[PDB]
Parts: sequence; structure tokens; C-alpha cells
Amino acid sequence: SSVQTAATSWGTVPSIRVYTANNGKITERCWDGKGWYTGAFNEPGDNVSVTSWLVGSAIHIRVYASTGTTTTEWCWDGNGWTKGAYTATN
Amino acid sequence: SSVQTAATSWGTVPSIRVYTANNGKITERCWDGKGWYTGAFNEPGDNVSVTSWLVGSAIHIRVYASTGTTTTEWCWDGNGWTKGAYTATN
Amino acid sequence: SSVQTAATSWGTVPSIRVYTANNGKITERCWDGKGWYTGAFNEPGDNVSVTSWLVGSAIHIRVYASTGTTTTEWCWDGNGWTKGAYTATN
Ligand SMILES: C[C@@H]1O[C@@H](O[C@H]2[C@H](O[C@H]3[C@H](O)[C@@H](O)[C@H](O)O[C@@H]3CO)O[C@H](CO)[C@H](O)[C@@H]2O)[C@@H](O)[C@H](O)[C@@H]1O
Ligand SMILES: C[C@@H]1O[C@@H](O[C@H]2[C@H](O[C@H]3[C@H](O)[C@@H](O)[C@H](O)O[C@@H]3CO)O[C@H](CO)[C@H](O)[C@@H]2O)[C@@H](O)[C@H](O)[C@@H]1O
Ligand SMILES: C[C@@H]1O[C@@H](O[C@H]2[C@H](O[C@H]3[C@H](O)[C@@H](O)[C@H](O)O[C@@H]3CO)O[C@H](CO)[C@H](O)[C@@H]2O)[C@@H](O)[C@H](O)[C@@H]1O
Ligand SMILES: C[C@@H]1O[C@@H](O[C@H]2[C@H](O[C@H]3[C@H](O)[C@@H](O)[C@H](O)O[C@@H]3CO)O[C@H](CO)[C@H](O)[C@@H]2O)[C@@H](O)[C@H](O)[C@@H]1O
Ligand SMILES: C[C@@H]1O[C@@H](O[C@H]2[C@H](O[C@H]3[C@H](O)[C@@H](O)[C@H](O)O[C@@H]3CO)O[C@H](CO)[C@H](O)[C@@H]2O)[C@@H](O)[C@H](O)[C@@H]1O
Ligand SMILES: C[C@@H]1O[C@@H](O[C@H]2[C@H](O[C@H]3[C@H](O)[C@@H](O)[C@H](O)O[C@@H]3CO)O[C@H](CO)[C@H](O)[C@@H]2O)[C@@H](O)[C@H](O)[C@@H]1O
Ligand SMILES: [Cl-]
Ligand SMILES: [Cl-]
Ligand SMILES: [Cl-]
Repeated sequence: SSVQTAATSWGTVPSIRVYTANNGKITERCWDGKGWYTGAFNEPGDNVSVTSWLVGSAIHIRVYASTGTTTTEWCWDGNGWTKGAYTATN
Repeated sequence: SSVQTAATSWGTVPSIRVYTANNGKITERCWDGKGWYTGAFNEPGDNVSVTSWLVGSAIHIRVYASTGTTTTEWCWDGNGWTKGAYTATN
Repeated sequence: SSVQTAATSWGTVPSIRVYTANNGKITERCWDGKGWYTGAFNEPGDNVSVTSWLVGSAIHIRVYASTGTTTTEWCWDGNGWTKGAYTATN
């Protein structure tokens, strides 16, 4: 078995984010044009997906983290990661 | 083992779609700015990926669903889900 | 167990790429509006993710391929696939 990743990118630079689900934990590596660095995102999960969009130069990222049948959305909206409205019945 | 997701988003709102492969079936949860709701997409699959693009304000989504070595593209083009041209030799 | 895919798309056509991790190897199927065809990308991996961005009409793709705890970035920047700066500590 391998680790599992999800990626997103924005802008002209570009900025890239790469999330890795590994042993029940999802972590983050970031590029803003000046070296890979380890980002603030650190939440539980066995599976991960991501999407992102820009509002002007401001980035909004949504990360879907899954453990068993439960998916939790994590929201970056410019200040920190907050838990999003997302619900499902899996 | 965990459920597996894939996500895409578009526009200023934004609209988001989140596909979940769970027990051989792929289902869909949608956001258009006014609550998560369960979308029309419901097709077989153990793995899922997605990409999407806008033609004006019209959304085109492509969902790649895999069972065993077979991938099937599903196409949203404004009216309903149709099976796309995609073929592979896995 | 199923094969595992990752998808990205760009432009008005659109062009689409679909990467499939199957039995330790990641391969690529491409659409540029005129039939699916098998692309140049062929590197080892059990898991795959992708993101892409346009600089004018030029496409930059980044493919994250994972085996065990090691992720390798592969870079398309208009000429061929090169191994990218990405590092992580998984
Ligand atoms: C998107 C966000 O990125 C990291 O957050 C750090 C933040 O990054 C800035 C970055 O310096 C800037 O060039 C980029 O274009 O936008 C980000 C802000 O949206 O910088 C702050 C301090 O200024 C902290 O270091 C943040 O942690 C990452 O850590 C977050 O998890 C998330 O991916
Ligand atoms: C896209 C959507 O985002 C959340 O929905 C909440 C919505 O999010 C605002 C957020 O407060 C703001 O920081 C950002 O600039 O824009 C978001 C909208 O794109 O805010 C509303 C009304 O205040 C509610 O709080 C929504 O729950 C997230 O919860 C959704 O699941 C979805 O990802
Ligand atoms: C993309 C498509 O979305 C759902 O389809 C439902 C459709 O959604 C509208 C939505 O109300 C609108 O705000 C959004 O911006 O575009 C969608 C149309 O492209 O609304 C119709 C009735 O008007 C039905 O409810 C559709 O089911 C989802 O169900 C589809 O699977 C797909 O994700
Ligand atoms: C992007 C491409 O989409 C399908 O290719 C078919 C192509 O799709 C049209 C579709 O009929 C139309 O509703 C939408 O507005 O635009 C699509 C092109 O982006 O149509 C052609 C010629 O009629 C063929 O029918 C193509 O098969 C899908 O089949 C491809 O695999 C790919 O996802
Ligand atoms: C993105 C790149 O695509 C394939 O590379 C082949 C390349 O494709 C062109 C394509 O014809 C053009 O319409 C598209 O818009 O841009 C691509 C160039 O960036 O064509 C060359 C010869 O001209 C070779 O056939 C390339 O292999 C794919 O093979 C690459 O792996 C990658 O996905
Ligand atoms: C986005 C970034 O791409 C690599 O970073 C290298 C950077 O890539 C250039 C590339 O040489 C060029 O062909 C393309 O047009 O633009 C890229 C930047 O977007 O080039 C710098 C300085 O020369 C370094 O060589 C960087 O390593 C990749 O290595 C990063 O991990 C990331 O994906
Ligand atoms: Cl670096
Ligand atoms: Cl809601
Ligand atoms: Cl074809």
C-alpha cells in the first residue's frame, strides 16, 4: 500500500498544495514559488481530495477528508482551517 | 478502509461537486451556495476522479469511474449524464 | 481492487488528461478534441494526483506519483516530463 495524494494550484506563479493521507493523518506541502514547505493543514483522514478557487488574489481551498464512511470538509478562507458545512450519508 | 472522494468547483459562488465511491457505487453531493444537496449522478465504481470546465456560465463536468481495470467517463453537459468517448487499455 | 485515476483539463476545447495507476505503473490517456490517445507519460506509481495551469496557451502539468511513502513530482512544461523539486517527509 502507498500513501495517497490530492493536489490543487492557483495563479501565475503558481502556488501549489499537495495533501498526503498517510497512516490515518493528512498533511500538507506547499509551493509559493520559493521552495516546498510544510503547511498548516493537519487533520485526520485515510482519504483526501481538494479543490480551490480564487476570489481576486485571495485563495479559497476546500479539503475533503474521509475516515471510514465519514467525510469532513476543511475550509481555508485566508486565516485558518475551519470545518465546513459539508455533510453526506455514506 | 475508507470511502474515496473526488472534487471539482466553478465560478464565483462557487459551485462545488463531491463524488464518493463507496461499496461499488459512486454518488454525488452538490453545493450551489444554498445548502448541500444530493445530486443526480449515480453510477457504479470503486474509484472516482473528476474535472470540469466552464463554457460561458455553462458547466461541463467529466467523471472517471473505475471498476477493476475498466474506466468509464460520464459527461455532464447541461442536461444529464451521458457516457463519454473515453477508452483505455488497462 | 480497482485501478486509480486522476484528471485535469484546460482551455476551450478542452484538452483533458487522465492518469491511471495500475499494478505499480502510471500511464496517460489524452484528449485534444480529436480522439483519445495514449500520451507520453509513463512512470512508476501506486497512487497518482495531478494539477495543471496555463501560461498563455502553454500548459504546465504536475503529476504526483506515490510508491510506499515516497512522492515524486513529474513536470510537463512543454517539451517533456522532468522530475520536479517536490519533497516530503512521509
Ligand atoms: C493557502 C495556505 O497556505 C499556507 O498558509 C501560510 C500562509 O501562506 C501564504 C503565502 O505566504 C502566500 O505567498 C500565499 O500566496 O498565500 C498564503 C495565504 O493565503 O502564510 C502565513 C503567514 O503569512 C502562514 O505561514 C500560513 O500558514 C498553508 O500553511 C495553509 O495551510 C494553506 O495552504
Ligand atoms: C463554498 C462553501 O463555503 C462554506 O460555506 C459557508 C460560507 O462560506 C463563506 C465564508 O464564510 C467566507 O469566509 C468565504 O469568503 O466565502 C465563503 C463562501 O464561498 O458562508 C456562509 C454564509 O456566511 C455559510 O457560513 C456557509 O456555510 C462551506 O461551509 C460550504 O460547505 C462550501 O464549501
Ligand atoms: C452540475 C449538475 O448539477 C446538478 O444538477 C441539477 C441542476 O443544478 C443546476 C443548479 O441549480 C444551478 O444553480 C447550477 O449552477 O447549475 C446546475 C445546472 O447545470 O438543477 C436541475 C433542475 O434545474 C436538476 O436539479 C439537476 O439535477 C446535479 O444534480 C447534476 O448531477 C450535476 O452535478
Ligand atoms: C470533452 C470531450 O467531450 C466528449 O466528446 C464529444 C463531444 O462533446 C461535446 C458535447 O456533445 C457537447 O454537449 C458539449 O457542449 O461539448 C462537448 C465537447 O467539449 O462532441 C463530439 C462531436 O459531437 C463527440 O460527440 C465527442 O465524443 C467526450 O465524449 C470526450 O471523451 C471528452 O470528454
Ligand atoms: C500535455 C502533453 O500532451 C501530450 O504531448 C504530446 C503533444 O501534444 C500537444 C497536442 O498536440 C496539442 O494539441 C496540445 O494542445 O498541446 C500538446 C503540447 O503541449 O504533441 C507532441 C508533438 O507535437 C507529442 O505528441 C507529445 O507527446 C502527451 O503526450 C504529454 O505527456 C502531455 O500530456
Ligand atoms: C511550479 C514549480 O515548478 C518547478 O519549479 C522549478 C521552476 O519551474 C519553472 C520551469 O523551469 C519552467 O520550465 C516553467 O515554465 O515554469 C516553472 C515555474 O512555474 O524553475 C525554477 C527556477 O528555474 C526551479 O528550477 C524550480 O525547481 C518544480 O520544480 C516545482 O516543484 C513546482 O512544481
Ligand atoms: Cl524546494
Ligand atoms: Cl448545508
Ligand atoms: Cl475517441
